[PDB]
Amino acid sequence: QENEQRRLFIQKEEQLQQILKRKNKQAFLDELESSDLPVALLLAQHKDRSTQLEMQL
Amino acid sequence: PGNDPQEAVPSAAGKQVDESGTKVDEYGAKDYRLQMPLKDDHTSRPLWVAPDGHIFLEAFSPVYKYAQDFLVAIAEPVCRPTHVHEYKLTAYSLYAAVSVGLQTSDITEYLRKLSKTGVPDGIMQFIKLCTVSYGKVKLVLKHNRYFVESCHPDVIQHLLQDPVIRECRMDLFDFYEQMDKDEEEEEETQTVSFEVKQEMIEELQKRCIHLEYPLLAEYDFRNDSVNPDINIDLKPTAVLRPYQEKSLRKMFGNGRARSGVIVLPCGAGKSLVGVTAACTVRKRCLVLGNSAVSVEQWKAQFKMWSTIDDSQICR
Repeated sequence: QENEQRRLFIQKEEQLQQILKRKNKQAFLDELESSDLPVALLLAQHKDRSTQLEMQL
Repeated sequence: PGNDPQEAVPSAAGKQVDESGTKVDEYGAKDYRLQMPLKDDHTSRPLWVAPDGHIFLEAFSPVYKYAQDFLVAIAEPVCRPTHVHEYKLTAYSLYAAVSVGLQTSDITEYLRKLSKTGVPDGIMQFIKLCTVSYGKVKLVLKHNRYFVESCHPDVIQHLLQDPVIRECRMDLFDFYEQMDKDEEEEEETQTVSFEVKQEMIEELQKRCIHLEYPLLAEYDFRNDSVNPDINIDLKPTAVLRPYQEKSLRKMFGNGRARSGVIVLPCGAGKSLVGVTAACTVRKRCLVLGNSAVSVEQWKAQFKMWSTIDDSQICR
């Protein structure tokens, strides 16, 4: 049970980190599309460029 | 058609180039190229900024100032005549899109800082950042990942225009294999890279990429990972020389994805570095000879400095 539960916990963390990375930048993609950020060129696109590392952390 | 980046600027704004009367921005220079040389050093000498045509190189008391910039100031210059320890003329051209590790305003500052506020005519100004630095990586997923830049403030115009034109989107035996994928880091900062629009749209895209005010840098990620095959390269004791050792170092100062075009003088290691690029890069390469005259030659030093010949020869 345990090692199979362990390797599946490895397997889901693989699935965790991958599609997170795949979506949060895809979120960061359309973050610009249809909106030039809140009040500046850089602003929430920094805001989103800093929020997404603590989500993995 | 669709082949128009920024052509060389100066065409007007000057009448009887003996500007003994006007020289107005040169008067800004000639103030400080002349107010500065009093106590045994010049601390001046603006490279003799001339608005039309080109400007010069001082190169007669370079010491450290213009002797470092005997080379470095020459990036967009070309130094077309050569001389003795005197002045040295140049021309001016497209060579800022090569100089893309630096901003057109950053050089403009040092263009002023060399010139001791010897101020531009503006002619160069209206031709400084006409093409913002922008690359085109060809990343592992078979065509390209839609790389932008280290710097973000360019997608803001782009993604508000481009997708509304065209969208984008055993153990130890394998432990090191992800340690290589661990090395696939942030591309020096943030990358801002998007997903391939189906490989048949970039031709439709490139013609509109330049259409605003940007220009694109096609790359070649063919060295770390490559999905098709790799030929047998082999550099059999081909000791070479630092004129062309610098060359591929200019072709590769970055990672494994950047194309290259290098000028040599005549009779130089022409059939060497391409043969060096034939083998080091690990590609499946092509030579386009001028005539069969070239074709016999270029394989021959390839037959010399490569042992890749077992009917492995395609002329």
